[PDB]
Amino acid sequence: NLLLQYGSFCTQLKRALTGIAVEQDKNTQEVFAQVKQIYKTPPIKYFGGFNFSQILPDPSKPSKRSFIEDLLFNKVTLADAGFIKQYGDCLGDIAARDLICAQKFKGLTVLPPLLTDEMIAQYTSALLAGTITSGWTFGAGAALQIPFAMQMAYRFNGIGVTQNVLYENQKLIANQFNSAIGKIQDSLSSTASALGKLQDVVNHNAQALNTLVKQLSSKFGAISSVLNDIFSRLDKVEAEVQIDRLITGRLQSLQTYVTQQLIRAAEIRASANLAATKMSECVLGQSKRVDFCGKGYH
Amino acid sequence: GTNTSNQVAVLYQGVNCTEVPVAIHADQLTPTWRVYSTGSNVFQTRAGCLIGAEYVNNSYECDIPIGAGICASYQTQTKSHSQSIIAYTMSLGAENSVAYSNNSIAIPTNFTISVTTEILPVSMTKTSVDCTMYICGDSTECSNLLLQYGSFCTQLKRALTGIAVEQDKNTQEVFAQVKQIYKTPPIKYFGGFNFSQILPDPSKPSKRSFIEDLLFNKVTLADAGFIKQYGDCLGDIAARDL
Amino acid sequence: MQMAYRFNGIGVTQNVLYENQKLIANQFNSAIGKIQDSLSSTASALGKLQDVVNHNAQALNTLVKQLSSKFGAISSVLNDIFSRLDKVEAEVQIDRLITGRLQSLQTYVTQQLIRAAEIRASANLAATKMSECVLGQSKRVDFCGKGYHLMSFPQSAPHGVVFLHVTYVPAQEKNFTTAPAICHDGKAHFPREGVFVSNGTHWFVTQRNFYEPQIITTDNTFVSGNCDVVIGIVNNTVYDPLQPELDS
Amino acid sequence: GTHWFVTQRNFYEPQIITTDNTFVSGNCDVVIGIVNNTVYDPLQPELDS
Ligand SMILES: *[C@@H]1O[C@H](CO)[C@@H](O[C@@H]2O[C@H](CO)[C@@H](O[C@@H]3O[C@H](CO[C@H]4O[C@H](CO)[C@@H](O)[C@H](O)[C@@H]4O)[C@@H](O)[C@H](O[C@H]4O[C@H](CO)[C@@H](O)[C@H](O)[C@@H]4O)[C@@H]3O)[C@H](O)[C@H]2NC(C)=O)[C@H](O)[C@H]1NC(C)=O
Ligand SMILES: *[C@@H]1O[C@H](CO)[C@@H](O[C@@H]2O[C@H](CO)[C@@H](O[C@@H]3O[C@H](CO)[C@@H](O)[C@H](O[C@H]4O[C@H](CO)[C@@H](O)[C@H](O)[C@@H]4O)[C@@H]3O)[C@H](O)[C@H]2NC(C)=O)[C@H](O)[C@H]1NC(C)=O
Ligand SMILES: *[C@@H]1O[C@H](CO)[C@@H](O[C@@H]2O[C@H](CO)[C@@H](O[C@@H]3O[C@H](CO)[C@@H](O)[C@H](O)[C@@H]3O)[C@H](O)[C@H]2NC(C)=O)[C@H](O)[C@H]1NC(C)=O
Ligand SMILES: *[C@@H]1O[C@H](CO)[C@@H](O[C@@H]2O[C@H](CO)[C@@H](O)[C@H](O)[C@H]2NC(C)=O)[C@H](O)[C@H]1NC(C)=O
Ligand SMILES: *[C@@H]1O[C@H](CO)[C@@H](O)[C@H](O)[C@H]1NC(C)=O
Ligand SMILES: *[C@@H]1O[C@H](CO)[C@@H](O)[C@H](O)[C@H]1NC(C)=O
Ligand SMILES: *[C@@H]1O[C@H](CO)[C@@H](O)[C@H](O)[C@H]1NC(C)=O
Ligand SMILES: *[C@@H]1O[C@H](CO)[C@@H](O)[C@H](O)[C@H]1NC(C)=O
Ligand SMILES: *[C@@H]1O[C@H](CO)[C@@H](O)[C@H](O)[C@H]1NC(C)=O
Ligand SMILES: *[C@@H]1O[C@H](CO)[C@@H](O)[C@H](O)[C@H]1NC(C)=O
Ligand SMILES: *[C@@H]1O[C@H](CO)[C@@H](O)[C@H](O)[C@H]1NC(C)=O
Ligand SMILES: *[C@@H]1O[C@H](CO)[C@@H](O)[C@H](O)[C@H]1NC(C)=O
Repeated sequence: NLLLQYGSFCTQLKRALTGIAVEQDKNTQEVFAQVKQIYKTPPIKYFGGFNFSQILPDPSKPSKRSFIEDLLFNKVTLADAGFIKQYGDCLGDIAARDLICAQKFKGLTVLPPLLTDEMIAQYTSALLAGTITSGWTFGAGAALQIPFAMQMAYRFNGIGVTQNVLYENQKLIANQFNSAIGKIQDSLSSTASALGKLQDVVNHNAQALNTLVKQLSSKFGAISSVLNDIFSRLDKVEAEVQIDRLITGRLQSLQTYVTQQLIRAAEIRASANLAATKMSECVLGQSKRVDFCGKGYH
Repeated sequence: GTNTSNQVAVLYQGVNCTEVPVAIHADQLTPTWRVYSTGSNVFQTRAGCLIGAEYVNNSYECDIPIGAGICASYQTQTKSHSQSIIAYTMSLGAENSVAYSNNSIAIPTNFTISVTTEILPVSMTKTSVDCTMYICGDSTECSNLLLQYGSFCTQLKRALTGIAVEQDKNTQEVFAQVKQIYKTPPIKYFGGFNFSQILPDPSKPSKRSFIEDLLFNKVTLADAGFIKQYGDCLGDIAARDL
Repeated sequence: MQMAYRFNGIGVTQNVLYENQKLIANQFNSAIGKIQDSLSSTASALGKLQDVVNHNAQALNTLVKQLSSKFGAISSVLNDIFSRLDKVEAEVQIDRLITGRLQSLQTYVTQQLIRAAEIRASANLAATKMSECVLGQSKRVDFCGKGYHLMSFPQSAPHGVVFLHVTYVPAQEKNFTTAPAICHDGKAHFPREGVFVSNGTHWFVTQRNFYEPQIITTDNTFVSGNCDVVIGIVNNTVYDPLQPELDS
Repeated sequence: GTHWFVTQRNFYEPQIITTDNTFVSGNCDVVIGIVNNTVYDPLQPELDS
């Protein structure tokens, strides 16, 4: 009843966070959902001597992710952070704080994403199958099948090297590609700090919520941070002026959290637009821009 | 939409569907609330319990995004006729398989010309705030107290002025890329191509094209009162404009 | 001639335009008519600009409603605090109102700054699309429409710009048997600006984006050595155009 | 150091300098740093056969 005198602050904070939550799904739809049809790889995996077994999906896993995608998911130590269940377990006999149930008890929930990781893996599988079996032709319209050796001849003719270099050195190029994929596997199985960019995205969103939870113990100049103690120990003449400080401080902390989330959402949206550009121009085609996709001639 | 129907599904986030009448204290609630926890048409999504939507094994495009791959839609042809809210797992797209072979290629024998539309915002509305009139509103003692609070109003007006200059800079950067105003020859024949729908029309008072007229009619831009509004605001009218 | 240049930009020979000019003009006019029908029938496609209106009308209305809040004071009407209370108590009650209204106005300014940054990013993208696709022909994939880009036309719009991207999309596919090279007289022959294709028995060389079969000669093929190194090489005859001149 | 060839830029592959891979533009006076070498003609021994 005291909070109703303030009014439309809570509604616009809810609208801002709802806009951010819709924008995350929009970013994930923009980056991955670029292909119209879910292509699948042929059952025979002889692509001109090139070995794609470590990036193509693995049917042995329950979730159809590749080997390198499994390493990438294992290196990021993402916590629970909601996204599944997280109620009833808090009512259950864990008998611990758990750092997530306290936010759920305090009105701070975490919504799950619209696209699950199986569906993102199916998008990446479709993009990989289209790139392998059709080159850039599936980005401009219907997919046109082409052998991978002549696709590599197209890729060499793009960068200014005649295609006779490829057909005289095809086995050596295939061996170098397989060695580079093996070096990627050796790089991802030892250094867990390579994926620090995504770990910062996890850590900032955990840390801001922990700060917002821990800010409720502050008094903001009042006699107590406990809400019921001011009501019980004082009458209505000065309890309202003591709890107005608490309401002002908590509302200002909520506004600070929403402002920082808006700035971080703008930064994440810029990075997602860059990722969508790199998917459109380098996966679905060949890029002539210098240092846009890897050092050297792309 | 309430223009269509009043039927509503309810999502309890994170809650087990058996714990739904425990999570909300539905004994104390009205019987109109009790039909949205009764156990009749209840599904458990990864986000929690969804009550009032019928799960369908088909897959469609996402109409109303619930979450975790689950979407919902108001379907007309559900059951015998009986329009109702259905829930499903959203469909990624049509399934395809490229016929790869080591000596087979596919070459097009024809083409088509596609003209598509891309829409981009450029500038927004330039606003200005009188801080003394907003805070006090014709109160002299309030202004005398507000003078003690420092230079907040000056930096707020500075920020709004910077935004208002930036909008004009955005419009100048986007549209004024050419130094000379070229015009077409009076004979509008270009290789058999037709540009009569994008070239300017001198019949209109504002020399815009047909498609530009459609784009200006489609967006319901408010007049925003930057053209001589106060003569209207003086006159007492029954419909107070915003 | 301009559209022939735009076809040579995307890797199609220019005569493909000159033998099919009327069909391309008819397809362009039909697509322009379909754009007019799509804009006259559906209004939600302009929604990206409509929110630009709405966010500048929803916020200000919100800024009106914050004058109804008391912020812990006895009244939201400012003159009643002066006319009902003594001066010290009036200043105590009006400090809360001044602080609350100042905080609400600062919140509005911060939201306007963030929205202005987003609009500036969109305007920079629109200026890039005006520079690269209207004033030239872009080779970037999916930057200006799906397919191989030919032209773009700008149109103004309320608080924004609308690009009509004219692009080329291949339509009617056909299977062919192919080979990387043809080893004739012990010499491997590679195509210059085409691919080797076959229809059962005869081998031709085509451009990649359009089916135009041609007789494989020495003008459109080059020799890089013996056929042992190449994998998938086949045997055929490469015609010499200078050979009938050797008979005379 | 002995003979002159023409290659592609991004990979070493020497070829005999003929009229098929070179083009003619003007005289020898204006270009700075020009050298002397014999440009082979393939059609001349074929016509004399
Ligand atoms: C590459 O692709 C382009 C387009 O993608 C093709 O160009 C079209 O080709 C078709 C068929 O060759 C043409 O269609 C023909 O159009 C004639 C005139 O159509 C006008 O008039 C009729 C009424 O009479 C209208 O309904 C119509 O909308 C047009 O306004 C028709 O008279 C033809 O009909 C005859 O054939 C059909 C079967 O196709 C029979 O059913 C009929 O009874 C009749 O005998 C026919 O429909 C079309 O005009 C071409 N242009 C365009 C812009 O679409 C290229 O042919 C293609 N190239 C290759 C090599 O495949
Ligand atoms: C390039 O495209 C333009 C636009 O399609 C085309 O110009 C002509 O545009 C007008 C409208 O801008 C089209 O409409 C007709 O205009 C004539 C003018 O004499 C009228 O007589 C027509 O009226 C008939 O149809 C009405 C439909 O409601 C009836 O109510 C009426 O009684 C008449 O029956 C009609 O309004 C006109 O069709 C086009 N012209 C053509 C040939 O399509 C221009 O010609 C195109 N240029 C090229 C090179 O393709
Ligand atoms: C070019 O050649 C390829 C391979 O020869 C053709 O692809 C194959 O086309 C056939 C006939 O359409 C497909 O068979 C059908 O498949 C569908 C979907 O599974 C099935 O429902 C039908 O009952 C029928 O069996 C076949 O799947 C397809 N792919 C393969 C790998 O064989 C292609 O159509 C040819 N294209 C042209 C333009 O000639
Ligand atoms: C492609 O690479 C994978 C490994 O990246 C190869 O799989 C290995 O095959 C050897 C065969 O002697 C086994 O000993 C390994 O245990 C396999 N490793 C894994 C991870 O499965 C595969 O053989 C390669 N394919 C080709 C065609 O060379
Ligand atoms: C609650 O839901 C989870 C799935 O989200 C399920 O694993 C669990 O068994 C459910 N608990 C009960 C008591 O039904
Ligand atoms: C969907 O499929 C499952 C398993 O086949 C079945 O139990 C369920 O009744 C089906 N639901 C509908 C609406 O068909
Ligand atoms: C090409 O594919 C066919 C079909 O599987 C196979 O028999 C043949 O051995 C392949 N060619 C090479 C060089 O592997
Ligand atoms: C070009 O030729 C067409 C007829 O082919 C004629 O109508 C037109 O007036 C000529 N001039 C121009 C500038 O289009
Ligand atoms: C302001 O005065 C000008 C001068 O005649 C007039 O044209 C205009 O309509 C007036 N505006 C209003 C709102 O009365
Ligand atoms: C292949 O196409 C050429 C070009 O017209 C034709 O002369 C030849 O007969 C065709 N071969 C077969 C087997 O159809
Ligand atoms: C092509 O000709 C050579 C030389 O006669 C022969 O050795 C070879 O088997 C032939 N066939 C091929 C390369 O398919
Ligand atoms: C090339 O030959 C001409 C004519 O014999 C001579 O004048 C010139 O000096 C020569 N240049 C070089 C670099 O040998």
